[PDB]
Amino acid sequence: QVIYLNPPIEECRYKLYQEMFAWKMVVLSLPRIQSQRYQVGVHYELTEEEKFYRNALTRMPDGPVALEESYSAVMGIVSEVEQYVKVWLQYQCLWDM
Amino acid sequence: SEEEEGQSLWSSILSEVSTRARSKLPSGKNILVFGEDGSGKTTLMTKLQGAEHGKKGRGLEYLYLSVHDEDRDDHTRCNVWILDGDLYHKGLLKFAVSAESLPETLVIFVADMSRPWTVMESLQKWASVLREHIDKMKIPPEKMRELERKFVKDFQDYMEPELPLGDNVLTHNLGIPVLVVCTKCDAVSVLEKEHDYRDEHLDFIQSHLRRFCLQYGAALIYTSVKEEKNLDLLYKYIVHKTYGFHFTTPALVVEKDAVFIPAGWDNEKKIAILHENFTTVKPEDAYEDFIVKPPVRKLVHDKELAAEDEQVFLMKQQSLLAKQ
Repeated sequence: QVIYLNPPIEECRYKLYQEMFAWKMVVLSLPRIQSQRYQVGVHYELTEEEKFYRNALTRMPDGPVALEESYSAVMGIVSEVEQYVKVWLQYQCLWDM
Repeated sequence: SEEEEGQSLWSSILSEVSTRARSKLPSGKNILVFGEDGSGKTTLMTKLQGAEHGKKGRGLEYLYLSVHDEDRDDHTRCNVWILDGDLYHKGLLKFAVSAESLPETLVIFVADMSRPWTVMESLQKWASVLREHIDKMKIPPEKMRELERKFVKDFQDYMEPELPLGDNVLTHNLGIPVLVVCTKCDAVSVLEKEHDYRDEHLDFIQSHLRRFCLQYGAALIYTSVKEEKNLDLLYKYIVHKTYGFHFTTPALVVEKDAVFIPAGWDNEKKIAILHENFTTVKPEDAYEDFIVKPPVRKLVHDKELAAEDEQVFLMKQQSLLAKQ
């Protein structure tokens, strides 16, 4: 007697954000070419730059434009889904009136 | 039109009938945990959620804390919107936390033991970032004042778990609850031995963190991922703050590993009595009074191996051959 949701609309948002994070991390995960790796002397742990292009988002060629576009797209998709979900959830009055 | 008003009236009658499901949770209890990078805050919040992940790239994070309200035998999902440590990525808090949910939000602040005084400084920096983010929102100032007043009343409402205003109690009077989590508590022996953070120095740092909490008008909670210091208790406190769960935890300030004092468990004088334990370090000792950070790893800088230009050495050798 209750219009359930599997998973939550928060679930849909979290899945979408994870997908966007994976799509960005695909490019961002390219390992940095350790030029000094030919040199030796310090066996330090790899930092973010050692692991991949960590500062790539900072060094992007359009400022915060790409990140802003991605966050805006996520917000738009979530808003459309939430509006549809609210419209669907309005029918519970048709069962409990 | 009038039919729209009638359908909305039917929706209002549905909302009235929803008393059979009303007050299960305020949907939209979104808590933002800002701060500074490198603390592994994603690991802490993931441990809080009961799940496990570390693949939090740069940018926002959107973990869904599933509140288990067994008191009402219901459930809710809490939007844990966590931001990275890139101040160059500061233009992102507008996407998750907004003015509509500004009353419905709770801030946090993480801590790391390695540069804890600097972690206090970075905490202050990120809190200032949050202050600017709230400032640019620019709503009705009367509503913000009323929210601040309600928050101040709640601060006064902290009865003991068995009046006059403070000097700088909520000097950062933002008006929404703040709870700084002192993470990286598993490195206490590391601070004591390797970092040589003295016991008096550690107590001074704790007192300074409490002073910062009171300046923000907030509370502190010491915790670590491995040590499991009041993690479920932290979840209980978070539910009690936002979702309004029945708080029952009593204040515990004797130990330092999991010192999680909410508001009202210590005023300025009680903290000063705790700060009276600081003998060697001054009661007004700065953050740098026990901070250490050697410049290790000797990052490159190989003397810039290069030789003279062709024309420059040509002129020098021309003068030499004029001599020779």
